[PDB]
Amino acid sequence: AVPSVQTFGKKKSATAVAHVKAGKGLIKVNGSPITLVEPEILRFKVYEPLLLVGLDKFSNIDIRVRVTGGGHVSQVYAIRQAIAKGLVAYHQKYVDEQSKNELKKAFTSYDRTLLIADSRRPEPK
Amino acid sequence: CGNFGFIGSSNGSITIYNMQSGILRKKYKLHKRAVTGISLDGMNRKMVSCGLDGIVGFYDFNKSTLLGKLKLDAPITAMVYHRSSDLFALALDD
Amino acid sequence: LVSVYDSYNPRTILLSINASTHPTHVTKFHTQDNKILATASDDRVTRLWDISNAYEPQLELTGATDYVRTLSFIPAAPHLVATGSYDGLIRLYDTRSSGSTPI
Amino acid sequence: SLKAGERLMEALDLGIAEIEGLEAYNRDMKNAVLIAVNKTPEQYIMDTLLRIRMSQLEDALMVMPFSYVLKFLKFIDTVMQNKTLLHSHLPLICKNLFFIIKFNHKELVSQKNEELKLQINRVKT
Amino acid sequence: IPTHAPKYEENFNPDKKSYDPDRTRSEINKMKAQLKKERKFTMKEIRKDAK
Amino acid sequence: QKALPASLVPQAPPVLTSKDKITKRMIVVLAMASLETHKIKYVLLNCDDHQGLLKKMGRDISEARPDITHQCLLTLLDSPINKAGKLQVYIQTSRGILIEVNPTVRIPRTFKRFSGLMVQLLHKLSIRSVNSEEKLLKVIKNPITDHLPTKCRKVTLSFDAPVIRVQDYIEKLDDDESICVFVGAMARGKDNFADEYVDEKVGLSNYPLSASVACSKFCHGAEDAWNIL
Amino acid sequence: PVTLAKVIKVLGRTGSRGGVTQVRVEFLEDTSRTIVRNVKGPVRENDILVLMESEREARRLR
Amino acid sequence: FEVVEEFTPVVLATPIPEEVQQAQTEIKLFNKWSFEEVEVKDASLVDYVQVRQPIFVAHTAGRYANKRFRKAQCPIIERLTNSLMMNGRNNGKKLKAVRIIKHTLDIINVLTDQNPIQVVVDAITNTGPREDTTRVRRQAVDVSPLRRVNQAIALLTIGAREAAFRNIKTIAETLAEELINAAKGSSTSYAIKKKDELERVAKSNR
RNA sequence: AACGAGGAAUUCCUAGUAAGCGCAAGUCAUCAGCUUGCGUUGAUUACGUCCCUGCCCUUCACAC
Repeated sequence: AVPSVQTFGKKKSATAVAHVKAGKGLIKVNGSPITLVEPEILRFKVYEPLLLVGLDKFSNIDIRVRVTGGGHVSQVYAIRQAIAKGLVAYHQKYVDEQSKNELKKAFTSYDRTLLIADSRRPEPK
Repeated sequence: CGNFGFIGSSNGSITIYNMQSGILRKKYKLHKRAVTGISLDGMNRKMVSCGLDGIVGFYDFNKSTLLGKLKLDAPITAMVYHRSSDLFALALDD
Repeated sequence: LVSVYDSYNPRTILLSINASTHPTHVTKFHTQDNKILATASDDRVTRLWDISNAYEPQLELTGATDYVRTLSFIPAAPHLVATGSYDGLIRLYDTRSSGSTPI
Repeated sequence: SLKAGERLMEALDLGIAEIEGLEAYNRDMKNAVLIAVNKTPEQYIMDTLLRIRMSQLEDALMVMPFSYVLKFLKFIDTVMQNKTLLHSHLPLICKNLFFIIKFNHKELVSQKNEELKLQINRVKT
Repeated sequence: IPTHAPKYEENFNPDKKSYDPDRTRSEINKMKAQLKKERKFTMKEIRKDAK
Repeated sequence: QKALPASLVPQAPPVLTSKDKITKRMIVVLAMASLETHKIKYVLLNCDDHQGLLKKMGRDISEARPDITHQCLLTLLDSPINKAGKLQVYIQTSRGILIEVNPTVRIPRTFKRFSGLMVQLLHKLSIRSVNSEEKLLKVIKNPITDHLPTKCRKVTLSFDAPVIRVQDYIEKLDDDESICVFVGAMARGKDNFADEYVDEKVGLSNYPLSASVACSKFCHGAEDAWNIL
Repeated sequence: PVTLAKVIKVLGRTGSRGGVTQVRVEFLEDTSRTIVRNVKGPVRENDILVLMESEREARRLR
Repeated sequence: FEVVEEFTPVVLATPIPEEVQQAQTEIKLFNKWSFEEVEVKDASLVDYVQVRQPIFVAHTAGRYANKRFRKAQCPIIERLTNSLMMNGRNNGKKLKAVRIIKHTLDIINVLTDQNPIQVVVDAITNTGPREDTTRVRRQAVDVSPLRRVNQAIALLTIGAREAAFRNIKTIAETLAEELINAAKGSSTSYAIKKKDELERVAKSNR
């Protein structure tokens, strides 16, 4: 079977499901290229993982992301978290663990929200 | 750590692979003659190489930079690196 | 009034300068230096404005006894500025110096 | 009203003003409140030190600028000649003197004042 | 500098009602307001009586 | 041989208001104005007309004189400097209500009519033109500091302060700035009404001055200083 | 000229006015010299303050 | 000496614009301004004007109100964007503020060739009041660096907002003028005048 | 005729908070002159101090 991994990203009610499989660098969001994600002002937000680790790593995989719920911003954050988590999971499962560590180090160095869900749970005081 | 493997070629190139997946990661090109020794310290930070041209290169494996270069009078035949004390001996041609 | 607009963006107006109460026939950017603007007016003074500072001219060249309708910047000589009036004289100025009197 | 430390600073200014005055007066030859209270300047400052509660004492001492610490040291030096006062309040002087030195030790050592070196030497022995 | 005069009603009273140019327009406003005040009072008394 | 301005037609100077904060100006704050209303119809409380009522209110009748505040408003607005559009008048009532006076206004001359306006102003919070084209008198929000020009020199009138030449003081002061004078329209008392705002206090003459004459004397010096003529 | 002073201790139980904190600051130019000053904003140790005048000593502000 | 980590040219089946790849090379604000050369001129403001972490867009969705001094770590541009949205009508609209700041940085680069982020940092350094008054009359006190940063951002934003409230100018252009003037140190900026007034009144009651 | 963001005084508020936007439901009391839910966008300023104003509490080692 084709090697594949699945991951989830969540921000408020926005949920993104990312499938990462062996491939030829085909990144899609809701059946469209990643370049067409909107709003354009926040597009680079979704690009943040792809640029942090370099496009070479993506050149060998296809990523398909399906997003539902929430608004524009929450969907953008869901997409980026899903892409990062899926990439790290794929490098864990079907590539060396050293690359996994390098990816985790880079992402947590830049923004830990890319991996850990940001849940603003209420705190009575 | 058992993650990387260094191969020294007779044409002066050092190729670094990953043992788990056998995928090439980095290639270092300083020596023009055959590389007769490679070693990496216990901390996986500073890397040292030697070649028949007589130069001993000092590398920073993390940053992939040339820390320094040392030229010896004669060609170098073999290398033994002691990780505990950070001393390495070189068997020179003379 | 002299206005500077983003080319290809008519809606936006970057900078608006009231160079003089008289008509301002010539408004040419300096080829060597981007930030400085020269405006020649029927007031017969060819003020040399700066984009960053629009309230007062960086320099004001004078000495033209009639309308100045011609302004040119000499290539390779950023300090030099040439203005020609209907007096029949072509006046050359040195902005590096104090100026306001043709060289 | 005046708080701990602020009271001590006021007392140091008064008592050491007279101690400087008499020494200059004696050197050349070779106030109302103290007269009203009928106490020698050593006692007046020493009396003020006693009234400060111990829980507020350390916090009171830190508030003083350095220029009063030099005043504080001379007060201790002046007390030394009065053996009766010293053995009466020996534990109190020792605790306060050490806390002052420990708190601003760095700034004390920097000074090159020869007179200060002699005072601590006398205060030491 | 241009000069103008202030507009004001001599012997102003804020509790008093703003003067209206039209008498019919003023009078109806008086009659409408009496209706709202009178209607609100009558409903209030009826509700209390019913309770 | 400087060329002339293109158009020499006389052009009315701009009307200067709170919104404009860059232009040079001379501001007069008639501090502690005595302007209050009360029912008998509502009437502006007066020192001589209403003695019986004010005794009941408990405030001392000596400090119940709007005529001083009217008087200062009269002289300031008819001064040439206001005619030159370089003057704007602010009034601080004793109670703490702050009134903006548009320079355009033409207050009625007789003191009786003036009292008619104040009650409307204090109650309607604004006064409108006869032609209804701008608001002449408008109440605004304390503190006075925010409405004043951003870069501005503040002074008060103190009899005890050193005497200065108003002309000399203005010229030595910078240009892009503006000047505020806090004058006490109150009849008599300590000169601390504006001490919270002001930085330093000055006197115009060794001799004592009424609120009206002091304002006239100061504004004229600016006219000579600024070449207002 | 303006001096720079690094806070080394935020004094407590000083009885200062609300929102004003008494601190002890050592000059960067001379680490030895120390001076006690009043600070208006949120202040913590190891931050640097710009002192216009280096002579005045702080006094309790009530 | 060379170290080579890529042996095959990277072509992705999904087309990616060339600008995005040059962004792969280095992180730049809006992919147009580099954080490498920006430095805070005043030493005191360092550790409270945060420019070390390059970001692509001002929107970060971070948590900076939890602890007392987290606002320091927040990038300065994002704080400027946040301070840009006020007066109720603009409350909740961060995307508009990001667009305004993008346009303003473009304008600043246009009028002056300097790096716009450098101009922003210079303005924030220059408009920070170094000595203030407290009501007792008044009496002079010093100001903490965080309060300087906060008041500098607030003064710049409020001045730019007021200048274009009832003027033909748009917020972006007046903000650009305010930042340029403040970085220059000129009096023409509202923030510089307010700062000078505060320091002068503090000096009077010193 | 009235009006161009609303004076003095006074009230509330510390993070998914203030504020803006709409969509649903009407659940035995209340509510439609409206009430309650739901999601979306989402900040500034404090997070110290008892100086002022109120309320409150006190007078089994070692070390003190």
